[PDB]
Amino acid sequence: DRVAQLTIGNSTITTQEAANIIVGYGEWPSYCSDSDATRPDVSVNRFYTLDTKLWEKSSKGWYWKFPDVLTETGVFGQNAQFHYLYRSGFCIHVQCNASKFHQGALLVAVLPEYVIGTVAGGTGTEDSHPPYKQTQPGADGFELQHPYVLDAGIPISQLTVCPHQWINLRTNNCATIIVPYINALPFDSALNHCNFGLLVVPISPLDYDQGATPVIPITITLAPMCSEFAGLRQAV
Amino acid sequence: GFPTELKPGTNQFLTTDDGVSAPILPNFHPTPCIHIPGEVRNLLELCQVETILEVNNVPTNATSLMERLRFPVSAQAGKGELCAVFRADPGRSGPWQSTLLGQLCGYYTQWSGSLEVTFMFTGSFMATGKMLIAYTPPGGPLPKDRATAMLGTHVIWDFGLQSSVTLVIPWISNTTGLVSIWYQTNYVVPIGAPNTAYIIALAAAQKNFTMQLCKDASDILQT
Amino acid sequence: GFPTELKPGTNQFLTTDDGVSAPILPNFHPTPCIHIPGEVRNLLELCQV
Amino acid sequence: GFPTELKPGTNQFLTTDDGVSAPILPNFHPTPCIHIPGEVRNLLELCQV
Amino acid sequence: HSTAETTLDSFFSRAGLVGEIDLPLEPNGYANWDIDITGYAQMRRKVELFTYMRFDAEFTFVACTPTGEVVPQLLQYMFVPPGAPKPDSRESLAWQTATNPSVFVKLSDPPAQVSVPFMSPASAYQWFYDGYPTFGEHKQEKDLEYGACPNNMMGTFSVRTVGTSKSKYPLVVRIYMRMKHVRAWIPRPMRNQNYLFKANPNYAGNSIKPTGASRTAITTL
Amino acid sequence: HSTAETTLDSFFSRAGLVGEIDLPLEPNGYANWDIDITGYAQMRRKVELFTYMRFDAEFTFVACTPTGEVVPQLLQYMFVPPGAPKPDSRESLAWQTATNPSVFVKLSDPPAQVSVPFMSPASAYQWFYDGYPTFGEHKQEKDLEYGACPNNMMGTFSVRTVGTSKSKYPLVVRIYMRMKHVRAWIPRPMRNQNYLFKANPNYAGNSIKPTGASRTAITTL
Repeated sequence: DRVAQLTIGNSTITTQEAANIIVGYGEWPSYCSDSDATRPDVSVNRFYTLDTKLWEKSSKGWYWKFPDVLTETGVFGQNAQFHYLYRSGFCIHVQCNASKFHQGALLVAVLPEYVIGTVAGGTGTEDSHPPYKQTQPGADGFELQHPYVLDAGIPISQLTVCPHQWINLRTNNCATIIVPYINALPFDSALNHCNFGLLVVPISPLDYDQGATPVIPITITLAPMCSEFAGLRQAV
Repeated sequence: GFPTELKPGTNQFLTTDDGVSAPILPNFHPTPCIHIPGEVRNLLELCQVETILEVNNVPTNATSLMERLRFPVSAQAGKGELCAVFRADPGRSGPWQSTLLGQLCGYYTQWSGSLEVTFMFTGSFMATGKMLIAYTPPGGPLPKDRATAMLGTHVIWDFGLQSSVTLVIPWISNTTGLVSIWYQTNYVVPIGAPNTAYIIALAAAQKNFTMQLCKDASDILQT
Repeated sequence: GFPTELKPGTNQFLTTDDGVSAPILPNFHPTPCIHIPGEVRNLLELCQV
Repeated sequence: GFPTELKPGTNQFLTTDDGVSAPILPNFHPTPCIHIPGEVRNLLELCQV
Repeated sequence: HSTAETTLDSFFSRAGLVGEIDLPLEPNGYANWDIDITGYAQMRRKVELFTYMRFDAEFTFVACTPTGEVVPQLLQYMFVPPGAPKPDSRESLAWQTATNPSVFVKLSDPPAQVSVPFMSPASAYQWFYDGYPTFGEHKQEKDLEYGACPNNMMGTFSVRTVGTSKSKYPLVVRIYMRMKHVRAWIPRPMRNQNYLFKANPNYAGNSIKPTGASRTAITTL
Repeated sequence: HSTAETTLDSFFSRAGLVGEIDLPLEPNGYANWDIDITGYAQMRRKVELFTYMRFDAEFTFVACTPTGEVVPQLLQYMFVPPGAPKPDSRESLAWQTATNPSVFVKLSDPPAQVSVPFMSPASAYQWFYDGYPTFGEHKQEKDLEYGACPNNMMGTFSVRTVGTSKSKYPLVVRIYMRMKHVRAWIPRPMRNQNYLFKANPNYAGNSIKPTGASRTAITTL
């Protein structure tokens, strides 16, 4: 509803809060004060704005995996290789921009512990396991193949049990999710245990008549919250 | 020497007894209960969740399989004709089998409670038109036309004004009710709007929903 | 090590004992007692008819 | 005539239960606990060494 | 009003058949049962409804001949905790190690049952560990240490007949397991496609099938 | 004056013989016993005194050979609740599904008894359902589903021997049932004519008999 001017650290977004505003798990991200059985504020809390992936009429979906998405990109990415222990929350803010003459709802939803699986086949083989470049896709993300089962035998039909936000260009063109630290251990390696994996799945496909730019972008902007690290390693 | 006589039923093994039995390691202190978000203590907490209601049923073959979550809504053929109808009982197989609710009810037998059905329109911001959603109780069949459907409990649904309409299924317990969706109006498509748009249907249970009897369903598992 | 001595008459199955037995469905809450008119609790009330 | 039913798992011998069993010599008073320096009551007190 | 049936402890606390061990006459004279909450081939689906879970469990052992015939043999059931060695063979020191608890029962005796506490270093079990365990192994060819978190290993069960001289009776040991004090956490959507492997959620991409039944068109019944 | 003997719990709470089950050597090796408070071929009249009743009942299983011989077998008694599936065949998965509770006892061990709570969706059982079941429509041919209220199904009992290979010992399984916490309601006048069908109070019109005995005249003895 007109105007938008939001700035932190160095980054700067321009959104708004005129429709649905915020979805959390029911719990804001926080710290810990026990026996465990560094807290950067003046650099990490800046809006990392990812790369706008396109969206054709015949797309199938995309999914990033936290915290891999940033671990090799950004000041945050740096102090993750050098540190070994990790803990944080997240302020995911997905924003797509398109005309009123378009249509096609999206489902922004976060699925914690997104263990994936590929198809057995190819040559006549029975067993196979997904490569590193599908479990840890990085900033660019990864175009999934089989939406209906989330490449995991997991029906999308019930995905909304997990934190979710609808993006319907009729009503809303913006999404904001707040994700807390979710683990069986209060700290884990950020490198080899990618927690929740964000995924964006289109149900109502994008449509338009003749001649109307068939490609509307999806600007994904996210920012860490209550990040926490402990011991660190040596530099190159 | 406290005297006892063995009441029948001794030595029996019951797969359901809530007995406490000897511990392997009495001197073993487990990893302490830490706090983890999203703790669930009862399955009802899932039944209150908006889940997708597979109404469209066509696996031809798997590429179009994702078209099971959507409705077809176009200008053609036009006014008044029936858009879509579906059953009103989760236990039944099973356009409801998409929901977590349907699946969870598949692990039980007896139901009771109200249901919410939330529809979301996914067309342009410009396209308008109104549609009729009518609920039909168990007794009595699908009313043949809107005129007859209007008389029953129904909801006149517009696009242009609001995009999200929630239908409250009043009550269910043990034909088992019917819900019919009607083209009350034409499908208006300004100029560049697509003549055909799609609808997603969301379903969930009311806060008074209960199940009663445990039972296990059908899955497969090879070597 | 609670000392017990098995008094004779054990293992007997008597069709009249007022014993309580393990329940098949411990985690089951039956349909609650709703109110129904004309409850009879003793047969004499019929013999007075 | 105290009603008892043998919950399954009877007669089993488990290498770790802390059950109390009959004493060989009931009428016996062992040599009394005198004070000896350097008593250890937990192994952690050794790991701190 | 009654909502106890929809509680977790009412949803899992049922003794299921988990382990079937064959002890024939003429396999090697012992058996080791890696504890896996599957076996009861449906709890699998019932468990991956959640992601993080935690529970204590009671095991119960019903032993007989394939006949069902009852014979006066004296068995030894042994719990072998995680990390601890498994019995290499029939007379290895693993029966005597005494760290690994042991249960000595006859068959004339009623079924032996034992409770087992929650045995993970982590605060809870995981049915999904999207990533690789501490710590990361390189050197290629490898693509096997994935989605497997050994922190959820509950130990193993071993049985004898017992030694030293061989038994006379062919025996089968039916293994029953029931959960207690269950606490689950963040909820997963339930499986829709057939399983293929244990400890791995792969699926048959060649043959994808719809979640539920289907009709000819929407407007018909 | 003392009326405790004439109270309902004193009028019903006695274990009666309900089931006579044969398990021969060489019907198929199993049996399925639909729970019916009859069998004790007098309880109907004793029950048909009232219309609406509600009670929990404790069942007891006495097993032996036709000889009376006691044999070292291990039986499996299984409670199969309403709606739940029955065993397809002797080795169907209905034995392992574990939702349906199971009882493993020897015969050397004493009779197993287990209690079963009131299991109707209705507030009470009905012995009379004047009308057609939910939901009796029209279109003829069907007309057998009358006076039958499936809300009164208490579940079913199934037994094995157990598998895999059949036993050597011939078995018969006696099933005893006893009521608890009975509360009746609107009282019926007691039957006077002989029964003919189950779940239906028809009578023999060709052979109607007077309620009680009869005399030659009123003025005589």
